[PDB]
Amino acid sequence: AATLQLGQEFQLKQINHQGEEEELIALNLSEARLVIKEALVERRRAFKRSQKKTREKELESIDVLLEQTTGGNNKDLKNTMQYLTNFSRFRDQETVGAVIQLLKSTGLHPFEVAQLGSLACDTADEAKTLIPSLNNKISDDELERILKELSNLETLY
Amino acid sequence: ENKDMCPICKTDRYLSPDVKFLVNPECYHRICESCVDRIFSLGPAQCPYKGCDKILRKNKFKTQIFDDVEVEKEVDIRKRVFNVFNKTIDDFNGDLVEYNKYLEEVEDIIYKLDHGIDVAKTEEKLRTYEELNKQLIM
Amino acid sequence: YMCPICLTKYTQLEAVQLLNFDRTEFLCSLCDEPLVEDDSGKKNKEKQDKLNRLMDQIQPIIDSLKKIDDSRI
Amino acid sequence: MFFIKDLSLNITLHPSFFGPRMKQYLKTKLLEEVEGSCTGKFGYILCVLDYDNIDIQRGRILPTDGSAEFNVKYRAVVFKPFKGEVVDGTVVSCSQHGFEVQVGPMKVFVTKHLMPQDLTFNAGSNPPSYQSSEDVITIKSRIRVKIEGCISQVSSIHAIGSIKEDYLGAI
Amino acid sequence: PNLNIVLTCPECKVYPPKIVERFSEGDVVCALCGLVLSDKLVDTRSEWRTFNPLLDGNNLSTRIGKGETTDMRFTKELNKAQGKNVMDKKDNEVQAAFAKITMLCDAAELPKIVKDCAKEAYKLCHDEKTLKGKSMESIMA
Ligand SMILES: [Zn+2]
Ligand SMILES: [Zn+2]
Ligand SMILES: [Zn+2]
Ligand SMILES: [Zn+2]
Repeated sequence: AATLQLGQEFQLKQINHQGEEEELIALNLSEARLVIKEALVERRRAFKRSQKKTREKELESIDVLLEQTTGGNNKDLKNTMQYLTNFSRFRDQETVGAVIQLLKSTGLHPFEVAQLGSLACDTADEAKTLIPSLNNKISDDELERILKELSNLETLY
Repeated sequence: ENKDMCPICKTDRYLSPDVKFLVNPECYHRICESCVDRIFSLGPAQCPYKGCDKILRKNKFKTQIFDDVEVEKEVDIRKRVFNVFNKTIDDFNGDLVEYNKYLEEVEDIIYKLDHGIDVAKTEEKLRTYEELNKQLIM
Repeated sequence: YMCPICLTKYTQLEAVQLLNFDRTEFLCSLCDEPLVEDDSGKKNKEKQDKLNRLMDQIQPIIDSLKKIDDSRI
Repeated sequence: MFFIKDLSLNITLHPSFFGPRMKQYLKTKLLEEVEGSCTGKFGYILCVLDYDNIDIQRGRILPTDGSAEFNVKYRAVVFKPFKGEVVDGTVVSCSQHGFEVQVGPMKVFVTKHLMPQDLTFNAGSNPPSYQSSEDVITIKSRIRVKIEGCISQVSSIHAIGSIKEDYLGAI
Repeated sequence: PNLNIVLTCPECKVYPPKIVERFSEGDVVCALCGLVLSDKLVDTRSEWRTFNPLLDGNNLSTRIGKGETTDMRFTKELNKAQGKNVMDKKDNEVQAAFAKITMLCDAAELPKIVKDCAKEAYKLCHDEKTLKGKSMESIMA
């Protein structure tokens, strides 16, 4: 539920594959946009490694490129992406990493800031409307100062 | 009265008559809170006050608590007329006959409004209010 | 909702889980046979009249009771 | 929602695939049945990272079918929905009981009993779409959607949202 | 919904079921095509070899008694009580007429067959306002 009650496989307290703890890992669909294309680009040059022995057109040009590097049955993925670019308004990766620098220097729940990273909010109650869970944990002026930062941080392409 | 206070609760004087029996300025009717609220909440539907079909409006009701509705109409009519004819000359220079006669004319529409004889002069009174309202705007 | 064939009750949500992209209407899990809506607010109206009827019956009773309540006799 | 995660898998090798490039087939079998598939316990496995450091640690032979098997401890990404959070989406399909938001890989259909009262259906629209006091919930419309019921069965999810609260609607 | 199973060949689908039954090894085989369909065919015969519902119909009860590890009190309570749950059924007037004709068909030696029919018809009507009593005897006659 919205009430920051995600399952046990989605608690904060989760283990690495090498048996060791970590805060949960949760992105906005804009940063989570970025890692896939680069990571699947790892696969594709690597697919072509062992084989050695404005934006949206950039977007789908790759979503064919990783398509043909993948098996093809995954048109749904390039749905997920095509959903993103419409609803993923972040670019210029460091900003997003620095956006998080701001969003994490709070000690907020990543689910929230990632959800904050997922949303084109403007103001306090809006943010608290869209996410109830950001209604009271903090003082909204922080949320507010962030939002105008966030609202003009918006990289419009 | 004690036998007609609502379509639902017509006998309400000894049923704790603390809930409000509103006249919609267009109902002139005894509507217990249950029905009047039920109505303006859904909206301007009729208060089913004893076969009534007149629209108990949305939240535009006024307060009239059992004031002899012949008076409630006579009171509701006079104020709007005395507001439509608000100060049409009554103290322009200090006259007592004409102002009082204009006053004697003022509530004569209200007495006609509280009566509505064969209504064709009450309509003429309404045109005077539009003329009075038109004069008020200028 | 319900099903009117195997007569098991249904709803919006459990069944929209069961909607299929090739279908407009919710089939049944059990009989594989589409559903129907179910409820009726009529009973609330039926209950509204009963409270209306009971208050009419109880007014002279609560007239006398309060009238008795003056001296607690 | 989008989270990133560690998942273990127990995969089985029928023995004819004991050519030494099994590992690639392990890396094959892993990839070609993890991407784009689904769980009910973590949702949509969208994609997989760290293909070069793949845990293929150890393996065992089952007393029947003789088939060796392994536990491949691997990190990927997961689409995992919950209830109550707003999320945008562009609709794709309209029917009578509401409309079908293409949310990422999911198509959340919202109910007319989840639409508020201002917005109704004009079937006379083409593409059939919803005309409100202020804006139109078309198919291509980007809508701000909160989740209400998000039914996740193992290998199968479907979800329900409504705009009936504020800063919602067509965007 | 009828909750049924129609048995059918998946590799023929040719026809209503034209198969054969391999009891003695427990399978049904697609007589035409040669494929088994089902397996572990349970005994359907040795089942009964061990051991009045046309009359009594659906109700269940039992004949019971005293034990070796018992005293006459528990003998007596299950003598009186197993008379206390017979009024739940008019079937005392159902059972007893049986017991009546049971006694009687015996007394004049009648075979098993006469009795059962003469039982069976007694289930058939057993009553009507038309019959309305009628002595409870001339009917049994
Ligand atoms: Zn009333
Ligand atoms: Zn009225
Ligand atoms: Zn059914
Ligand atoms: Zn066959």
